[PDB]
Amino acid sequence: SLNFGKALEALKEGKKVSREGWNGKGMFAYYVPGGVYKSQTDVIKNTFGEEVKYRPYLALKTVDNDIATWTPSVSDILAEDWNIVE
Amino acid sequence: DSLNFGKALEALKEGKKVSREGWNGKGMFAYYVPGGVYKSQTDVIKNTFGEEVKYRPYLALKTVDNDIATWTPSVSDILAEDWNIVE
Amino acid sequence: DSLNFGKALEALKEGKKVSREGWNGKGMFAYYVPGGVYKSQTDVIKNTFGEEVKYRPYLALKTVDNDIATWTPSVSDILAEDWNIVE
Amino acid sequence: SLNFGKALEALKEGKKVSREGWNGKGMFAYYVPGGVYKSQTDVIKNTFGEEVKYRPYLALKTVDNDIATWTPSVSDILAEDWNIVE
Ligand SMILES: Nc1ncnc2c1ncn2[C@@H]1O[C@H](COP(=O)(O)OP(=O)(O)OC[C@H]2O[C@@H](n3cnc(C[C@H](N)C(=O)O)c3)[C@H](O)[C@@H]2O)[C@@H](O)[C@H]1O
Ligand SMILES: Nc1ncnc2c1ncn2[C@@H]1O[C@H](COP(=O)(O)OP(=O)(O)OC[C@H]2O[C@@H](n3cnc(C[C@H](N)C(=O)O)c3)[C@H](O)[C@@H]2O)[C@@H](O)[C@H]1O
Repeated sequence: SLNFGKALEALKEGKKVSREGWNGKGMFAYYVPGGVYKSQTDVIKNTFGEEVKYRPYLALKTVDNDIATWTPSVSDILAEDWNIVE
Repeated sequence: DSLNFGKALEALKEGKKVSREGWNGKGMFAYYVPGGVYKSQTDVIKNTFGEEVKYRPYLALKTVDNDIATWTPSVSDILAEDWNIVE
Repeated sequence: DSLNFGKALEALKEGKKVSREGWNGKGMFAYYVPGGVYKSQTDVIKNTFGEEVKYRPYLALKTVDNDIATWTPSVSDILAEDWNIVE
Repeated sequence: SLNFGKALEALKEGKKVSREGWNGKGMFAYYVPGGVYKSQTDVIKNTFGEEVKYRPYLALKTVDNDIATWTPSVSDILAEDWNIVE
């Protein structure tokens, strides 16, 4: 059972992680890289320019089996019950 | 326009851009992105997610660096009353 | 009561307890804590914060473990429409 | 300039940390331990019991010089521009 620092390194290397203390079961978080995509309308082209850079982010597979954008809570940050998920 | 977050949230859900006077970075705004469903790209993805992936709606921020971050309001964001709609 | 977060937020600011049907833990609720000002406890604290410390209002969660966590809504919390006032 | 994992260890040891990439200047975050306090009214005594345990948390000294409860953003989590603050 790892602290968040080790779970973070795991995330950045492409692994999945979860916490034993989470109330929902079978969930995991994972890293998604950033990228660039093309502005497709002049309305979007005006707001964001011709091509748009987006930052990397983290995602969570929820108990509903859909994907949420995810930010650890302070309890998640401070916990030492993280595990890498196969 | 000095809106509270409830009114900024209604604006977000209606597809408008919002920002706060009290943010330290300037020229930023947040906006809503709908959820959806994409087919799994690789067999390694299929082994974890199945054939399809449903993703929830989320919020995005156009940052001072003019790139796009995923965004969740801070507590100070949530409690503030200096929100405005951005054109 | 199937409130959106704007209505749950109004309730929080009025001093009520709120929770979500869609939370995984049960029997939890969030509530508002006002800001304030406390004198600095030690000289080491005074060297960093001065004589007084002003702290902002914040939100708290009574967890399944029945202890109190500081709390910030998730994006799913913010976008949900299954909020209720708790007695 | 550290990643968040090292900034987290610093926090847990009682140090102050900040990020070079923060828009506001002169800010820092720090760790606050948990504790117990007594329920003072029967209204509170009924809701939370006779004595209340509260978890540790993180705080931020903001540009307004007041203290906010603080959760790192995903950009904070993923950044590698953390520094310990004297
Ligand atoms: N549908 C969804 N969309 C977006 N994110 C979702 C999600 N479902 C789960 N997550 C995220 O996955 C992690 C653990 O999931 P889980 O513990 O099952 O969450 P829950 O029971 O529904 O929490 C009820 C309230 O307490 C917050 N919270 C603060 N720390 C915790 C962990 C643990 N309980 C503890 O106390 O240490 C919870 C939480 O955000 C919510 O407002 C956590 O990052 C959580 O945000
Ligand atoms: N009064 C206050 N109450 C409570 N927490 C406060 C606070 N003031 C600052 N903080 C916290 O201190 C950290 C850095 O402070 P700062 O960067 O100056 O925040 P800002 O410019 O006002 O952000 C405008 C929007 O973008 C979010 N955001 C996401 N990552 C970042 C960092 C950096 N910009 C990046 O993009 O990597 C910002 C941010 O939450 C807000 O919704 C950050 O954890 C932030 O939440």
